[PDB]
Amino acid sequence: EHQAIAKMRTMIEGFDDISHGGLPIGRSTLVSGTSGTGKTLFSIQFLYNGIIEFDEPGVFVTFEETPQDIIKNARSFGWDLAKLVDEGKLFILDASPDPDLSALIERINYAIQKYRARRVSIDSVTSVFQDASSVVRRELFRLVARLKQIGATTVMTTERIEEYGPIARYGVEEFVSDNVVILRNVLEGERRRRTLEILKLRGTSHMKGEYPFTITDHGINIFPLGAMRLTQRSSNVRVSSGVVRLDEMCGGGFFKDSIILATGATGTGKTLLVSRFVENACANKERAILFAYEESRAQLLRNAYSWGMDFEEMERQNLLKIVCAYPESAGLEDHLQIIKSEINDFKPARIAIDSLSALARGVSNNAFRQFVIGVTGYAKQEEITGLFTNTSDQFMGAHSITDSHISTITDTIILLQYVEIRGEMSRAINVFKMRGSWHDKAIREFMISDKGPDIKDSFRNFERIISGSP
Amino acid sequence: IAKMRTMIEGFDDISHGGLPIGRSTLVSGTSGTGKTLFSIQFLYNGIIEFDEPGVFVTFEETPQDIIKNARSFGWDLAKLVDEGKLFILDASPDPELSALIERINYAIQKYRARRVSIDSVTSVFQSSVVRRELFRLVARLKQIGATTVMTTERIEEYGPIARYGVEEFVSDNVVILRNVLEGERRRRTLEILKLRGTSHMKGEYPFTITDHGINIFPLLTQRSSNVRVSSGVVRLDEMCGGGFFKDSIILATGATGTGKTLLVSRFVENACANKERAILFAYEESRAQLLRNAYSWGMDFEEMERQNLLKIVCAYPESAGLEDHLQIIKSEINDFKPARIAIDSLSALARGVSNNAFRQFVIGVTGYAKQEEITGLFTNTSDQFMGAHSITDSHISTITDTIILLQYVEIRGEMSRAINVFKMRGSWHDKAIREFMISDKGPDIKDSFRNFERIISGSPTRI
Amino acid sequence: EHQAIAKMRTMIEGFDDISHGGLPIGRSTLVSGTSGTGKTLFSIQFLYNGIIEFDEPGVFVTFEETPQDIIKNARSFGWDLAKLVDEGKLFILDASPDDLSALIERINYAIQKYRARRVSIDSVTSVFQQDASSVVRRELFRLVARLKQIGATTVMTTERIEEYGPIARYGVEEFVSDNVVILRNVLEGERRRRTLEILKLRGTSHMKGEYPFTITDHGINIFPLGAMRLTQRSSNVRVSSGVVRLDEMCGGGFFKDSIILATGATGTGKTLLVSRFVENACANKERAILFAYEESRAQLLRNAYSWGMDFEEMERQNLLKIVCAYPESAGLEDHLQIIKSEINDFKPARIAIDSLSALARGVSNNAFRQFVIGVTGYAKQEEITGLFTNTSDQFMGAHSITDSHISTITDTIILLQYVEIRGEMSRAINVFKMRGSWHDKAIREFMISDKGPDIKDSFRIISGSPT
Ligand SMILES: Nc1ncnc2c1ncn2[C@@H]1O[C@H](COP(=O)(O)OP(=O)(O)OP(=O)(O)O)[C@@H](O)[C@H]1O
Ligand SMILES: Nc1ncnc2c1ncn2[C@@H]1O[C@H](COP(=O)(O)OP(=O)(O)OP(=O)(O)O)[C@@H](O)[C@H]1O
Ligand SMILES: Nc1ncnc2c1ncn2[C@@H]1O[C@H](COP(=O)(O)OP(=O)(O)OP(=O)(O)O)[C@@H](O)[C@H]1O
Ligand SMILES: Nc1ncnc2c1ncn2[C@@H]1O[C@H](COP(=O)(O)OP(=O)(O)OP(=O)(O)O)[C@@H](O)[C@H]1O
Ligand SMILES: Nc1ncnc2c1ncn2[C@@H]1O[C@H](COP(=O)(O)OP(=O)(O)OP(=O)(O)O)[C@@H](O)[C@H]1O
Ligand SMILES: Nc1ncnc2c1ncn2[C@@H]1O[C@H](COP(=O)(O)OP(=O)(O)OP(=O)(O)O)[C@@H](O)[C@H]1O
Ligand SMILES: [Mg+2]
Ligand SMILES: [Mg+2]
Ligand SMILES: [Mg+2]
Ligand SMILES: [Mg+2]
Ligand SMILES: [Mg+2]
Ligand SMILES: [Mg+2]
Repeated sequence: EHQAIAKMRTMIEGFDDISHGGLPIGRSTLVSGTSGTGKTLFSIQFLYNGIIEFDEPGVFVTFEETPQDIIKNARSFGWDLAKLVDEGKLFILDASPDPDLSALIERINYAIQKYRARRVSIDSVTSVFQDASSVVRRELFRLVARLKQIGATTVMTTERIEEYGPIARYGVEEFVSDNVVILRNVLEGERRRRTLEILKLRGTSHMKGEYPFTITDHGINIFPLGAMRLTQRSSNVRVSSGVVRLDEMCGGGFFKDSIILATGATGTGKTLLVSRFVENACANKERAILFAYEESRAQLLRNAYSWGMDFEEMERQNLLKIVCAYPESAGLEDHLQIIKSEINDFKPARIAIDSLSALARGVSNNAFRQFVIGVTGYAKQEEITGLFTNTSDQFMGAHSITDSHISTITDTIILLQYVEIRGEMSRAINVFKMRGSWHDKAIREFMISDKGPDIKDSFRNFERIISGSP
Repeated sequence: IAKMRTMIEGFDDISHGGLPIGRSTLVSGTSGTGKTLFSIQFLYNGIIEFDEPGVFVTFEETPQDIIKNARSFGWDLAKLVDEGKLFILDASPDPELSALIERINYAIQKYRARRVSIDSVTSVFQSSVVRRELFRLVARLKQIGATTVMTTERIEEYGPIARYGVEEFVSDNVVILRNVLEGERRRRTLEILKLRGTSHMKGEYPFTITDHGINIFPLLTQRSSNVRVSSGVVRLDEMCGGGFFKDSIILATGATGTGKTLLVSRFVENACANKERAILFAYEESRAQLLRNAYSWGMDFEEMERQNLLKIVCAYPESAGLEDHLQIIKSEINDFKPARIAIDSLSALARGVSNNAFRQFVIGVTGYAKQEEITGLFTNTSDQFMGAHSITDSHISTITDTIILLQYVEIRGEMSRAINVFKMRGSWHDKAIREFMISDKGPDIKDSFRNFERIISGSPTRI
Repeated sequence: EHQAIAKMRTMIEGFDDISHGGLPIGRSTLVSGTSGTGKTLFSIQFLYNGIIEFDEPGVFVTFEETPQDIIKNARSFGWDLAKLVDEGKLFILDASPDDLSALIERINYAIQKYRARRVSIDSVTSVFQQDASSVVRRELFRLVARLKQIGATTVMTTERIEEYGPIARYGVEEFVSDNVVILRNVLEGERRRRTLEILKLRGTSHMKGEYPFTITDHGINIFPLGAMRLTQRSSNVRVSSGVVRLDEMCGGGFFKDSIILATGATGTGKTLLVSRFVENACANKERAILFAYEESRAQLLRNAYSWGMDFEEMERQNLLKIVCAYPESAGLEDHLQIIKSEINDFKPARIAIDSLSALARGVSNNAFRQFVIGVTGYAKQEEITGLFTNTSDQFMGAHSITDSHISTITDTIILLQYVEIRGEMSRAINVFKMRGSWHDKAIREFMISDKGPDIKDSFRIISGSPT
């Protein structure tokens, strides 16, 4: 026309959706972060993807690492650079020391037009000036300007010392570059959280703020929070809960494309509903994943066997997959990526998390919510009926279903609670709510035996039941 | 002191007329705050409104770059630059002081302009040395009689205003653009620190960068009548005594699964049939689940949308900041012109934000549906079912005109619901807790809860 | 303390009370500020007030701003420096670059040339932006000492980078001078609160801490929220509330010199009690102001009529004035300013605020209390019956009267509450107390209709769910 900026798709999982296309063409993009944020990896993926996807020859300019180390390091992510160097599709410009700007611009311009390279990656300019906050501005501006005329899209790596200090080392590089990306490795308590951020994109629009990401065997995996987004398919289909009495209490089964949440005090029978729930899928030749977060695979099996359920059988048949882990063993972003990886490989019909309350421990209520949105959102988009557990910190203290306030993110709510009746400790199941279906509104009493849960009749001749002592 | 209007949506209000004429205005901020976009909107608007010539001095960027990025919003920087209306004086050093001021005055005259935009004065000095040099620039510029905009750069978001700590004391007018990190979410605000010799609005104001450039949001002149509209529930209309006032803010509150998302359905529909337009801003449920559920209750949102008498939005509250959300609801109410508006829910947009930020949001939204005579039903889920003592956890009860209380009542091992009209500003309403049930048709309010005491607690004791 | 130091009257609203007389005579005063805090506007209002109210000739020394702009700016408030200069009463001794002993010589020349008593320099910093801590200290000393010898009460302006960092830009000026004032512009979560403080007055006493102030069309307006009075002036004169049945429970209406507070949950009748309180004023031929922060003039008059009250007419008689505002527009300091200014241009018999709770939203508990003591102490100091409203965050089980703890600053409390009676939400009014009068120590029923309140017969109704 023109009426915008043409972008260059990076092919990095999530980055194209945040930048709304990729990296502005011909312009230089600054990618600064602390040590081990994924700067070197970002610039490599930028080139590797450009060649493997579009045959856009790339140039990589290293200052510390050796060309042989750049290739051996890239080996972990399972991509062969030595094969691309030989094909004349990738060239590693070794501008490193050994046991001024003019000389470099030359070599970079020599290798660009030699390989018809459309993509370039410098890592990391900073190490070069290692002077004066003014000198770095001029020397940097010179490089950025000289690279602009060539019409080559560059990715400049910059080092940092603080997670929230100045954007770049000298507090100047940010204004020189047209596009700025910040890679963070923030420390919560003792867990590291990876966040990528597009600060500015001179010309075009983008998504603002930090976005969680992970470094896996596939490289950088970003997760656009609300991209995009609240547009998952919803069917009026029904699925069994594993309990006939609960099937009826919910208007004849659960609901394919729904999030179920069983809440209650400790030992109310949450892991039972989960056991019967996962076993039902396997009694229909359907796959199911049970994400255990508070019981060993050995205990779940022995407890399920006392309820008349053979988890080992469903496992030998490859219908049931148990994934146990410590919530504190990793970050909430890692758990999400782990879960998403499991659903893609195993491709199950039902999912269960025992429990959500355990993942919400020693974490911000905001970080936990963004997690529940990711798990529930991903499950709804794939029409994977998910059942989430939640333990009440309080026993016989009503108020709110959850202390995390995830009631509005759930579609169905099964409320389990203790009830002191005649110096005994009875239990009461209840379908608090069910979106898109009629549901039983009775506070039914249920028992637990070797034959699972026997849902009996409600307490008609009782007031103040919800109090836990009527 | 006379001020020339900028036409930057909201800035003229905060500045009370615009920018002090014949005086330099400093605009400092961090990277990607809008310092450069601010200066371009200054010359552009000043022209495409008043044909007032304008000059632009660059130090890092290239004229080709300015014109290139100048598009994005669809600004003919090409024609204007060539039409003789605008001129871009380069000044960047070759890749491989007094002359500047001389090249500038010659430019101001050679084009006959009263709007200049320097950017950036920091790129240069690369602060006792910057104090004098910056003094001379701003000084000689006051004589030329030009209203300047000098862009500066900052490192910290709440630290110094400029780089060296003088730029502010040299300039007469200071504006601060910010990009504060609101826990993973970015909130850009504009504040006028000082306007020598004139009054302005103190403090920071939230703004957003969009296709129409910048849209700053400043902040009780409304207007109401006695005209009443339906709620979709014939009875609920009887409990309110004719229904809801055309120009009013309604609030349905209760625990989860009480029937607030239902009422929102009937409310949006009472407009669909009446041949009126209704917008639904959903933040909890997906379009698909709503429609499916919308149908499981009778109403057919699929058809109501085809007749162009309804607009379902759908968005994550965590997708953007409160400011961004407000700008959507707004830019969405002006490109549809609806009679009433529904929000499901307020508790959703309150999540992961400060009570202060949320309140500033609920006011701005409400402060709109009013200055536009639009019916506004807002939903709110109480994170306390049974034994709750408050209409809202965010305390927004004294910002709404009507309130619908939905609560759970345990009547002998039975989870029963109870609707009520807690209040109704400037009307009679039924002041009794009515038991209601939900079917495949919608709500059905029955007799009250007589023969029971302490219904409020949620576990009453029959008399 | 036998003989105290003679102080120069500033005539800057509130400053003379904080300083205990004004600026010590013969000594220079440092006014450190953070850019746009009001360092210049203070140095001008200092000379101006001297020239206009004491014939005290003034000399304003500029180091950056042109004498033109200095004057051009003053017109903003309605001052005419151009005139006061043509008379040789004031002199803008320009010193803006295109030393040391030069400026001093020029100074003493003007002081004696104009017999000037007040001097103001703005600023002794941009003069150094063209040094080292060791230099400025001795440089700043040479200036002060010389002025102390001339015997001219000076006001030297200084710049600050941080709001709570060093006093001056070098950490020296704070000690060279005898008197130090700190003008702050602190960011209180998006809203700006400017406060004045006297860090030290060598040889005399003063009020310590920060004092909130505003910059308006009448210059700097400080509020010494601390010591003033509490001498007051009260009477046994009664005032009707416009309900009749309430005036009875109050022992014959409210006291003319008293603070009335109407507390209750939302939709209780706090706004209705204000209407009835206002109509009574327009009937007794008395001017009344209404500060509505929740509803707009439109919604008020419309809601007022529904209660059989012509708010539209009451104003058509220049007897009622509705001041609709937003608590989120400005800060408390800015509200207290608009409220006072409003009372001084109308001089009403009674004012009603709807509501205190709306103004206590997003502000600290101490900043609010300060504001309440402000409007309360002011409404009382002018013998004006003030009625304040306060919404309760919770209903049925309210532990206390107010969540902000404002009850002990009120004299009369009108407690409103919801009462559940057999699946029916009923209302109950009560006079919780009355400073120096008998009141109906009983919670009575209460209904609202086309008219207004109708206090029915009396009746644990406190829990909101009686038995
Ligand atoms: N196969 C892999 N699986 C998971 N993580 C990996 C894998 N390979 C590398 N990593 C992680 O990626 C990081 C390497 O990122 P990269 O070298 O790009 O960081 P950087 O920001 O450039 O660091 P520096 O500035 O110190 O050079 C390591 O910290 C390592 O934990
Ligand atoms: N074979 C059995 N016979 C009878 N009751 C049993 C049997 N097995 C388990 N239970 C009961 O079930 C309870 C445990 O059920 P479950 O593990 O589902 O509880 P939960 O809600 O998941 O608790 P937690 O959150 O502590 O893990 C025990 O407290 C016990 O009362
Ligand atoms: N068409 C568009 N729609 C929405 N947002 C846009 C559009 N074009 C640009 N933007 C955003 O507006 C911002 C304006 O950047 P601007 O050049 O004003 O920053 P700056 O403060 O000058 O930065 P620096 O200090 O580094 O020069 C960009 O960062 C970009 O994110
Ligand atoms: N007529 C007016 N009415 C209301 N407010 C005004 C008026 N004129 C100026 N102001 C306000 O008062 C301020 C004036 O303060 P002043 O110019 O004294 O700042 P300062 O502390 O001297 O700043 P600097 O250190 O940069 O010189 C302006 O920022 C403006 O907000
Ligand atoms: N077809 C139906 N028949 C009977 N009951 C139904 C039917 N559809 C829905 N319901 C009931 O009505 C409720 C609908 O909840 P709704 O979404 O209206 O309320 P909400 O408080 O807004 O919910 P949430 O907190 O999830 O946003 C469910 O709890 C369910 O029990
Ligand atoms: N014309 C009328 N006829 C009967 N009852 C009415 C009428 N107008 C209002 N009401 C009742 O009185 C209430 C109005 O009282 P008022 O406006 O003083 O409440 P409030 O305590 O100020 O509440 P808020 O602080 O939420 O505005 C309404 O909620 C309604 O119940
Ligand atoms: Mg690296
Ligand atoms: Mg368990
Ligand atoms: Mg710029
Ligand atoms: Mg809902
Ligand atoms: Mg000044
Ligand atoms: Mg009211």
